[PDB]
Amino acid sequence: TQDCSFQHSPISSDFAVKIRELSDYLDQDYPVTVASNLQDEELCGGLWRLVLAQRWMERLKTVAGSKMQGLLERVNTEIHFVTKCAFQPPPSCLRFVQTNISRLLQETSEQLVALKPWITRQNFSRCLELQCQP
Amino acid sequence: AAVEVDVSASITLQVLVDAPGNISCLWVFKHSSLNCQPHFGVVSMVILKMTETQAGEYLLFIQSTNYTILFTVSITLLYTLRRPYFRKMENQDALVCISESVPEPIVEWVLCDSQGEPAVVKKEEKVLHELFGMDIRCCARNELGRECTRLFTIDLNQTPQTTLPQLFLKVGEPLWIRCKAVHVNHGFGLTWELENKALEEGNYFEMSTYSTNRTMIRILFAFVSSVARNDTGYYTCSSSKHPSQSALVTIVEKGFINATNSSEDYEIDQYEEFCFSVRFKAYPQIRCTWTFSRKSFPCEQDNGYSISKFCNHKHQPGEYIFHAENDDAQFTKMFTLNIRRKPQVLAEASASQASCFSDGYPLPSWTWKKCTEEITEGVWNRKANRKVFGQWVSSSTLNMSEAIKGFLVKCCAYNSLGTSCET
Ligand SMILES: *[C@@H]1O[C@H](CO)[C@@H](O)[C@H](O)[C@H]1NC(C)=O
Ligand SMILES: *[C@@H]1O[C@H](CO)[C@@H](O)[C@H](O)[C@H]1NC(C)=O
Repeated sequence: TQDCSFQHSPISSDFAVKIRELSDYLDQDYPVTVASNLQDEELCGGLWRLVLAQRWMERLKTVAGSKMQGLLERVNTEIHFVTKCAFQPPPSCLRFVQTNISRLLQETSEQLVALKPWITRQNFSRCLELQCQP
Repeated sequence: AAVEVDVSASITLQVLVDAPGNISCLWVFKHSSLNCQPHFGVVSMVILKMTETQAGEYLLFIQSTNYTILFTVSITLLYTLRRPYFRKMENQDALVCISESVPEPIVEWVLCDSQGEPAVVKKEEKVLHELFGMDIRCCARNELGRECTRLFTIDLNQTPQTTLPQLFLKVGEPLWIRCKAVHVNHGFGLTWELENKALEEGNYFEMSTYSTNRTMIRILFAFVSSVARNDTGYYTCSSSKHPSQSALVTIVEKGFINATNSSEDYEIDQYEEFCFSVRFKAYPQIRCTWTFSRKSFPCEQDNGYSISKFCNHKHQPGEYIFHAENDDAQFTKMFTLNIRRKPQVLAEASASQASCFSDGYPLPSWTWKKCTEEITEGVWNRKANRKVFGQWVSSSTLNMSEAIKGFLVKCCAYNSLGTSCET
């Protein structure tokens, strides 16, 4: 369990172009479970939403065909930084709704825009446990 | 007396008038002085692209005797051309290029993706977001020609130049310096310092792009819009996990052209390649052209300076001129090279009046001195070099006798290379 305050910015400036490229080349709208009751905070909750999205990106790499693996992994590499922190397993209170990969990608980009200016300024060690608030 | 200059024209006005000896001149431009060094005599009066400013009263006199000359350079078409100025996007992480010229010119971007600096695709869009590493270049194409600009980027992920890197800037023109850093992990940061002191608040600009297998590439730009004698100092750029690379930055309120200056006299032998080069370091873009009895040949620009050579000699001796008129300062440099072909005496002049002048030619080592040897000779040539243009070929006459020998005819050249004689 680390301080979770990142030495240098893990959020790149070209994430929007990478996300739009995957959104435009996706042959099928894969079924993905975004969270519906995460504790109300844009900054604190941003990391939690990215942790859930990163699991989906890794899962998509194992089911997409040969031609889509490179494009899916490109998105995975932009959000892989969440695996460096000791985030704890999701609680049983967590609820989520089924959506499409296009919506998950758009939501992921939105969370990165919100987290980017704060990721190296605040200590997020207290965010390792995902919290719910119905 | 009256000169008419149409647009940024490139013509020569350095005519030569027969004045050999102890003669030295000094150029007197429009309410300003101009240092020159002529060859007696002809001084630097030729112009390449006569700017709207470069026109008016131009005087020239000899100081030893003192006679002054006067020329009136006059000039409507609204033709303008200026080097492009770089800029940072308004509320966006991108760099847009703009050029102050009439009319609006087409600006394209270049980035040599290969290991070294014609190749790589040009994206003519002005607003450039994709800019990481490689040689960044921005050129404009207006109705008055083509004015190029180069965005300086010092790549930290490379071996050091070790030749004291420098970049002179024009007072008012913005200053830009970027660092193409490559680190395997995301934990790497670049910082800007002048002399161990942090960069100004209006200079920080981060653009970290992620590339290749789990690897990041960050770039820390240094933006200074209005430059002045306040920011004339050596700027360094150190990184968290990369060595400290640095580059000095000097300012000039007008401009600068500096050149080492050679001996301007060569005893070049037959063939042997031979080249006439100039060591010139100058700001801004040095417009160069070599002149040789009507010839017009433009020139190209370890790393302390940018030199250029003129290897189009092809055994053509004489005075070679090298002008370099920048967008503010002027410079000229003449050099003298002679052929080592020492020489066959054959150009005799059949003069009937008292004695026939028998002359031997070529260059530089030539001596005319005429079965058995005959005593008492006439003239012995002896004259100074570079004495106005007129007739083709120069010879050293040395024959004017009054003895009655009949059919014999003088002229027998003797030199280090050998001997020859006329009829
Ligand atoms: C993949 O990453 C490893 C570790 O940084 C490196 O050795 C390898 O060269 C990378 N692959 C490519 C194609 O650059
Ligand atoms: C140089 O810049 C600093 C910071 O803006 C300022 O305090 C100082 O007066 C400037 N000096 C001159 C000579 O302009």
